Amino acid sequence: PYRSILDASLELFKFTIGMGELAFQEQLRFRGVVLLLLLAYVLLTYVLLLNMLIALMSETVNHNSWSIWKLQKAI
Amino acid sequence: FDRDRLFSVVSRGVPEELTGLLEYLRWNSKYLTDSAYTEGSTGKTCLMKAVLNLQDGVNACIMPLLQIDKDSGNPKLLVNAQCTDEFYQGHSALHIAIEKRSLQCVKLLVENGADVHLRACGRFFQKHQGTCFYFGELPLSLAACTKQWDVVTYLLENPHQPASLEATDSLGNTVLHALVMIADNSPENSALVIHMYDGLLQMGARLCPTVQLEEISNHQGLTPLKLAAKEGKIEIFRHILQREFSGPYQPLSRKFTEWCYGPVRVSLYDLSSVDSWEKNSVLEIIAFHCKSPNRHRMVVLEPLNKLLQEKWDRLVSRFFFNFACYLVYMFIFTVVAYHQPSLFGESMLLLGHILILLGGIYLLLGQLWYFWRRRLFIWISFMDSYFEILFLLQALLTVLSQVLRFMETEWYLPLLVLSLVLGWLNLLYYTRGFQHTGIYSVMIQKVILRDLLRFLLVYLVFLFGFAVALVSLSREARPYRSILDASLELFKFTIGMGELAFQEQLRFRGVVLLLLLAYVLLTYVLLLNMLIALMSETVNHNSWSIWKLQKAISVLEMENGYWWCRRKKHREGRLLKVGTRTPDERWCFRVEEVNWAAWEKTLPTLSEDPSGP
Amino acid sequence: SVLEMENGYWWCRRKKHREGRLLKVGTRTPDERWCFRVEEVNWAAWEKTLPTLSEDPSGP
Amino acid sequence: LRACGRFFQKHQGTCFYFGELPLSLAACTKQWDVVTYLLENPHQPASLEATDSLGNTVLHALVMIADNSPENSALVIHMYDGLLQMGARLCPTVQ
Ligand SMILES: CCCCCCCCCC(=O)OC[C@H](COP(=O)([O-])OCCN)OC(=O)CCCCCCCCC
Repeated sequence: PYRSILDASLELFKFTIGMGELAFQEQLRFRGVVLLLLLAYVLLTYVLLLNMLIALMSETVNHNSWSIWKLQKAI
Repeated sequence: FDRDRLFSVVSRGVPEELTGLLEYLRWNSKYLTDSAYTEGSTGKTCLMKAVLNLQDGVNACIMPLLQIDKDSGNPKLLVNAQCTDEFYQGHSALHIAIEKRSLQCVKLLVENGADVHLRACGRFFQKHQGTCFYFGELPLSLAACTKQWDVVTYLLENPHQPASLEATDSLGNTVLHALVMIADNSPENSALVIHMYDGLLQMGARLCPTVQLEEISNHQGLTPLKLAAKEGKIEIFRHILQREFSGPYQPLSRKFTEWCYGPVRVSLYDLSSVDSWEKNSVLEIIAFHCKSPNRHRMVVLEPLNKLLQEKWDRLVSRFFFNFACYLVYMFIFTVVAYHQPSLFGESMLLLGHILILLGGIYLLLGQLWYFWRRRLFIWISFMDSYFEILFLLQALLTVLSQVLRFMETEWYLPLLVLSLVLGWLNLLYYTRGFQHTGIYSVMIQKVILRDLLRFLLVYLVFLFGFAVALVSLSREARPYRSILDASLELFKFTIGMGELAFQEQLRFRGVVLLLLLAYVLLTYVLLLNMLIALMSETVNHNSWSIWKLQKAISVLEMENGYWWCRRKKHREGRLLKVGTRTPDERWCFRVEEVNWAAWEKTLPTLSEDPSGP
Repeated sequence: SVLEMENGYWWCRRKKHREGRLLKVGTRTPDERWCFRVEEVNWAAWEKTLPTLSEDPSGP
Repeated sequence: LRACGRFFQKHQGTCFYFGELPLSLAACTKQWDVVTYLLENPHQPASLEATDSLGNTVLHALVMIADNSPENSALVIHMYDGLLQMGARLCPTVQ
């Protein structure tokens, strides 16, 4: 399962790309705690992605960019 | 000559039919204040009934009735009578005269020795839920809460019964406390309260100059500025903190102006019972003792914004020092948890465990001291005192796991892992030390949280129902064997690993496929509804002031130091003389402004020459 | 939702209660009407021009 | 008379830079009578061009303190025009 920090970080990062493995591993002495901890990570990760989406929508809807492009043209 | 005859004559205002009252009252050896003449069980007398209805603001039956009462030889004066019942107690005839907007009637009753200081401490006059109108239960305060200037002017300058502008009620409130206590954020009420607060202050300047009306406290120990801060009344809060008067009414001002040079002006705001040197300052009351949604609104107003900015600029070095200490403690706690044995290196691991125990005990003691000092702050505001709760929780877990390490049991490692996880989630507190991450941290618990809880409730209901459905339907043979396994398989659709296959092993397989498709559709409905509702809540947007409130709470805790050492507390501002009231020296805060439109040199200045900070 | 609940269940019909109080509003000989008590606070209406049914405040 | 003190130099903190000249001080105060009297008095006439320690003239000083606010911008624009039209008929040799 998880043997190193790099491997566990790679397995945990795959939840954002849609390949997060979530299984009830019947090989560890503490398995329900690992399952609950994975669920908590999934919840907090969805909090982070949702917060980023909401904050960036809020920044955009309260909108300039045409003149910034013209400044890039002048440079 | 029964009571109903009196209460019918005085309801008409005719004075001629009062004949026969003096003779019968002298013959029967009775009194006009007796319970026989009282209107029912409520306690109402004849004069209050005569006052209650008026013909063009005047009654021709009041003065003859008072003459009859004077001629009757009453041991107790009828104009000072009170109702004395459960709901409507202490309500005198002068209050009703003030109510009906008849200055002439108020004059008519006060000419004959009406007691001005009569407290009306009934249930209707006390502030409570239901039906009430609290106004300070005094005729002076009643006129102050009615928006009447003639009546209060006559009451404060009459030769018969002068009204003391300071007068405590049963709750301890004065006229200023009562005028602060009933206030809205609405433009109609706020202008009323502000203008007549100013009027009463300027009246008390020349009526009772020996006493300080602002520096008085009620039974709760709050000045009207502190009462406005605690009750959340912000419209009078700004005006009290920012009031400037030019002329003879100079000492009752708080926004003095030191000097002007063209467009730049240096002005001194007042910090009297405002800065954190006082035990019950306005900043502490706003941050900790106020239960109102307008808390963050009361922080970003001058001079509190610049004062708290100065305090943060002075304490940011200790803020980042605490951040560095917590980061080092979590690095040591992570290294030890990474190198746990199977359940020189051993001595180093024992030293690491000792350091973990010491840090956990330190954090637990600090959090317990904070909870002892701020026990009401949790009930007042959960969304401002939750990290501390988390800073408590893992801390005791940090202790508890070590206890389970001492007993050499199985569950010491899961508790250590949860301590590590909760400690790394507790690192987001110090993100309030920067402005961008500080604004970011507001959204993570305020708006998204309620939507996430309701979404989790609906999703858990749907997930449990569908899990039981696929468990019960898949038992018959021609996958899902338990509720936990089926819930785990069904939850994977939200993370992109939902297995959707036509299982050719069950007797009912098309029903299972259709049921899975229905679950997918309803799950997408739930996620889409959450997204739409949270976008709708966000687009109709505050958060900058909420971050500033978190800054003010952060600095006020840091000025108290740690639990083991109490730091010295420094006064903000300078002690400068603002006038000859014999000198009037005040502690003040220097605020610099630039105004390119104010080009009139009319107002005087304290200092004739510019000077630096 | 509430209007369906005032009809009770299909097996038992619940008693239905009148809302408000029966009070006299004028001599039209009396004009007694069933009415609902509504409390309001207005800090701008300071003119005592309109007459009132009751001269003294009372509770609900 | 140049007033080259720390208060009159442009820096962070407390200051009011205006070109450290009485002509430029009247130009940064929104006063037309005082500048009109200073530029056309027979005793001590005021040269509209006059370098300060930073090299700024009255026009440079009037540009240097300016906001994007409507109150300051109208002031600066109108009296920039006024000083230019005054220098047209007062010192027409120089630009
Ligand atoms: C041997 C006895 C020594 C006692 C004194 C130790 C020095 C004081 C440590 C300290 O500054 O604690 C503050 C820090 C942050 O807590 P908080 O007030 O921000 O709480 C905010 C909650 N909202 O809290 C921590 O970081 C706890 C860490 C404990 C170990 C410190 C190691 C220092 C390494 C240099």
